[PDB]
Amino acid sequence: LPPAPRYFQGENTAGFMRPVRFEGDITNLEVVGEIPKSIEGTFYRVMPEPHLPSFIPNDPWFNGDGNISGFYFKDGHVDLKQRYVRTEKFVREAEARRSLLGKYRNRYTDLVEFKIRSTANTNIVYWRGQLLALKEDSPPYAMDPETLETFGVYDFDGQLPSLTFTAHPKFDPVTREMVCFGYEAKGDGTRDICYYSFGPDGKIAETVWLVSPVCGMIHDFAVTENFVIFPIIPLVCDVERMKQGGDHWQWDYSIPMYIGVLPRRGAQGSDVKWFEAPHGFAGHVANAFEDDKGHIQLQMAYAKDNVFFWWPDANGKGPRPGEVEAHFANFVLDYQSDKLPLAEPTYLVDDDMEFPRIDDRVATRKHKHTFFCIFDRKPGVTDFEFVMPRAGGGAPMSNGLAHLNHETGDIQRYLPGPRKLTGECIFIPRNSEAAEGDGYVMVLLANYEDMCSELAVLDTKDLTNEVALIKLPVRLRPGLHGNWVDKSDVDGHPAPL
Amino acid sequence: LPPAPRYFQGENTAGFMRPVRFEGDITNLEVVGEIPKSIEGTFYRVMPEPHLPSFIPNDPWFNGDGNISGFYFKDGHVDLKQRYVRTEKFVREAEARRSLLGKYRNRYTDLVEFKIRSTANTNIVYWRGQLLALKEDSPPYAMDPETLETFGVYDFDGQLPSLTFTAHPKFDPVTREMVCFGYEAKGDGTRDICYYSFGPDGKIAETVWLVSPVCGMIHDFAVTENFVIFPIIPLVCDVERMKQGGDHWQWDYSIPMYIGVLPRRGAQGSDVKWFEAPHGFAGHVANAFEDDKGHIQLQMAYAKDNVFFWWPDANGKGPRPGEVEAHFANFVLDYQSDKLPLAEPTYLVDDDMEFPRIDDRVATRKHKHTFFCIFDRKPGVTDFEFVMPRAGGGAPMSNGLAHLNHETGDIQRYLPGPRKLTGECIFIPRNSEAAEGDGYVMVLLANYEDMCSELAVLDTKDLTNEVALIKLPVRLRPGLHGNWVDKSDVDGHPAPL
Ligand SMILES: Oc1ccc(/C=C/c2cc(O)cc(O)c2)cc1
Ligand SMILES: Oc1ccc(/C=C/c2cc(O)cc(O)c2)cc1
Ligand SMILES: Oc1ccc(/C=C/c2cc(O)cc(O)c2)cc1
Ligand SMILES: Oc1ccc(/C=C/c2cc(O)cc(O)c2)cc1
Ligand SMILES: Oc1ccc(/C=C/c2cc(O)cc(O)c2)cc1
Ligand SMILES: Oc1ccc(/C=C/c2cc(O)cc(O)c2)cc1
Ligand SMILES: Oc1ccc(/C=C/c2cc(O)cc(O)c2)cc1
Ligand SMILES: [Co+2]
Ligand SMILES: [Co+2]
Repeated sequence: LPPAPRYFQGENTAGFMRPVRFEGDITNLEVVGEIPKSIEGTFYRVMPEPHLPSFIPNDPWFNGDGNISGFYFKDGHVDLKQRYVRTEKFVREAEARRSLLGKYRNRYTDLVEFKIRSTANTNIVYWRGQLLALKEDSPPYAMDPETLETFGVYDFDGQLPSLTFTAHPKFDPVTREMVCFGYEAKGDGTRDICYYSFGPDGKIAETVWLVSPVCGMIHDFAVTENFVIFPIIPLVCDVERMKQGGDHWQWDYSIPMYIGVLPRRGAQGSDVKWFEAPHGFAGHVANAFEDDKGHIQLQMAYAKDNVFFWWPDANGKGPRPGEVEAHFANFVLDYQSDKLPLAEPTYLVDDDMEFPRIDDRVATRKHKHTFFCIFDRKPGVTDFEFVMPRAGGGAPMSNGLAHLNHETGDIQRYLPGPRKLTGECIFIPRNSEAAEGDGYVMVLLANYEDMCSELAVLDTKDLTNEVALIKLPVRLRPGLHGNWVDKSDVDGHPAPL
Repeated sequence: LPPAPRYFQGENTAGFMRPVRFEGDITNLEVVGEIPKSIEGTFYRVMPEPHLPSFIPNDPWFNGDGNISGFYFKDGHVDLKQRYVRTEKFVREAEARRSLLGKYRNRYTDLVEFKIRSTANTNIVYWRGQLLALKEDSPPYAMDPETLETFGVYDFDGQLPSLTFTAHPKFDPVTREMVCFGYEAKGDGTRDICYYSFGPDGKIAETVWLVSPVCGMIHDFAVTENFVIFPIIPLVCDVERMKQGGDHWQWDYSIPMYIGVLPRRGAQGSDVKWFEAPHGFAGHVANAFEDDKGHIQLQMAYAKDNVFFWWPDANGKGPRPGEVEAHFANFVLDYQSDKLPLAEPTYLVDDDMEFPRIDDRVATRKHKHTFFCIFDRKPGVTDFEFVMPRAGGGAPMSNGLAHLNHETGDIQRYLPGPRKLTGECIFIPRNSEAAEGDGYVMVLLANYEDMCSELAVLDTKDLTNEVALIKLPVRLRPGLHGNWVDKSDVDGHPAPL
């Protein structure tokens, strides 16, 4: 077999990116300041964290085993519990004591035949009493919210219609539906998208099969009262290339950024309209809603070139690390229109941004607050000379959070400091009467001075100030998505505004 | 109540001394070099590691909750499992989410009444299929060697005759007895010593009650074929001082270093002879044996002043940090003699040393190899300017290991490097045919550059070279004692030479 290295090597596992690979508990975390005593619930986040050194050199960050962190808050105290998802990959590699799964989303490079290739490393959501650990090439893995035990692959009591389940399902705060999809839904390189939903009782509601114009990556989507919307990143899959050992994804400079719009209820697959936005990268969706004319306002991070530069075009062409910025865009779509080409979007702020969150009590409806990561190159915001040699590679950098009030246009910015970077934030309503966007924001920090992680708690009344800074004595490697599950919410999700 | 601090403060919890407080697993540790594939067994070590910040300022290192590390070796792979002993203190403080136990060995400063005040933080030994987590003011806590679950306080099937069980029992490799004692055996300030032993079947064998001339600290002891030997450190306890909030221990410059000798089998308490060595600190025993004349050769670390300088005499007199050296001493004792004063010992090497280990297959008999920690002040051995500001305080420093061959007088020295310090080592016989002192040495390193811990594996054929260096991504705080449990030893202890 290709040799099994016995320590980590390469930039993707160097410095702050070096895997720790711990599972267990650290209770009664150290706190500077004071955690508001009324906060009660759990912040769950997932990170890619290779459990064994890869036989693939420079294996991308996206291919690392999912490790789940839970931060359990009560009466101003906080405990950490941490555990790897027991994927098929995790278990078989643990039994063998060596890596067996090969290249990202390329089964032809695996050393054994896997049934499920999930790393379950991209999002961790709450649904009907379980956590669901998500990875867009796979069904979810179900887990226990209290112990982080893995129950196994989850197929929704045999109802799951698709091979694949998106990392970005949406929770309708009014209907309590979980609205879902999968792309490549019939296997590697397929153009099949399966759109499907579940009612709060767990029964499947929608199931619609549609066809994408290209086999492109649909990482995120959007949901409004009457529509679902599929923005396609111009990374394209050819299974014949994969059979020869090639990459699953390859950029295509010749295509638009497709944005499909389908009626949310009762549609057939031929009802989808593939609108054509100017060529660019479809980043995360903040939220979408229908305005008073019935037009879709789609607000999302949007870049003009390939953010995932390690998967360049057919001729190896694309940008370098740190070159491509993404911006907070508003696209207007009208399902009634037969005009496919769309105008350049308008931009809500100027910051290089990503990982937008809203108050999910207005998800799918008009929102007026967004919280997001920023990367500010302004001199002195990040001490790059100190940070970069300690940082490793392979993951995006964020050196602050911003809060946009969409009514007033005011922006507040949280800067953790010159030798700290942030992950994706979560928003927590102050209480069940709180107005939209009023409450607390939490965000994990990488402290490059200590080479430790910290968890910051902010009040939305003044985002610039830490009310509490929770000081971890270990590193939590840069991660992907996370969510708050409030103790006062019976189904784990907040009540509609 | 005295307020409960929410983060650690003070020199004893700063830098490398900052508690981590993690429990759980890190499997398949990163390895540089190659761990000999024939090594099979587990290295257990215990560290004091406060689970909650103390309400006592500058609480000594010796008062921290015991956390057990196991390093499980097979076929050149190694896994870490780590878990706190569930002492009464640990559990009640965990329930309250605050510290409740007060000063070291002073129950009058506790916030609640404890039955058992053990931190179980000093040694971790194997006996009859369990681990015993030891602390000299208490009975042992029994634990599972595989899972590190705590079973509870252990009383040897109701046979334990003493309130206290030493951290340094000796395992007779010929009789397979565990030879034990406790001082302050009837409670705080008592001069009662209970000497007791267990056969390999678990049945109590010896039980002798004796009386110490002062209530002095007896941290370690020695066992020969026909004698047991009790060296008393000139720290003395007065319970009236404790009732006023004072220290359990206070140095007494006016007394000798007492060395009691008792016949090993069949004695009464009045058979003890209290010999009087020149005033000094009784450090760890390497081993003791009877020579051809029937005289006891007692080989032990010995200093001329108070190593535990934070507990000075009644007038605050005592040395400063880093001042006192201990040396490898040989005391000759003759139980037949009626002369109580003893001569100055001879010294086996020049090094400032401690934490001596032998090949325990000759424990209680003549040994000719000792492995020990050294602290070399020679310029450049340790880069103090880099290390000291990162080190914190409260624990002893060792910047090498030494191996003394007692027949030839040859010494080899292992120096991990200018920015690394060591803990106490373990010795592992090469196999069951190996000659005395032939095999492997393991030692945990603090790497002040990375602020990580490492586990070094050395071959006794060349102590200067690391065969393997196991690279932990977390800190294990400086600890106390540890032991090897070989997989080929059914009862956990090696076969006699
Ligand atoms: O398997 C995976 C597939 C896709 C992803 C996407 C990640 C991602 C990361 C960003 O910084 C911006 C973004 O818009 C998306 C993660 C894992
Ligand atoms: O503490 C400090 C940390 C970083 C800096 C950076 C300065 C700088 C100056 C430029 O003209 C361009 C730039 O991209 C950066 C200054 C002070
Ligand atoms: O969503 C993402 C956005 C940006 C990146 C950057 C990756 C990267 C990889 C390297 O080898 C070096 C580097 O400096 C950066 C990764 C994911
Ligand atoms: O039948 C019994 C008679 C007496 C005892 C005493 C137990 C005891 C335990 C301690 O930790 C401290 C102590 O001072 C006393 C137990 C049983
Ligand atoms: O509760 C406790 C009581 C005593 C001890 C002794 C520790 C010790 C440490 C040294 O550096 C040298 C030594 O000879 C002994 C530890 C814990
Ligand atoms: O908080 C602290 C900050 C700095 C230090 C430095 C200690 C030190 C000790 C030495 O023997 C030599 C040296 O060059 C430095 C200690 C504590
Ligand atoms: O066995 C031992 C030998 C030495 C020591 C040193 C402790 C110490 C405590 C401090 O607060 C500051 C310091 O610089 C050193 C502790 C135990
Ligand atoms: Co995402
Ligand atoms: Co000891």
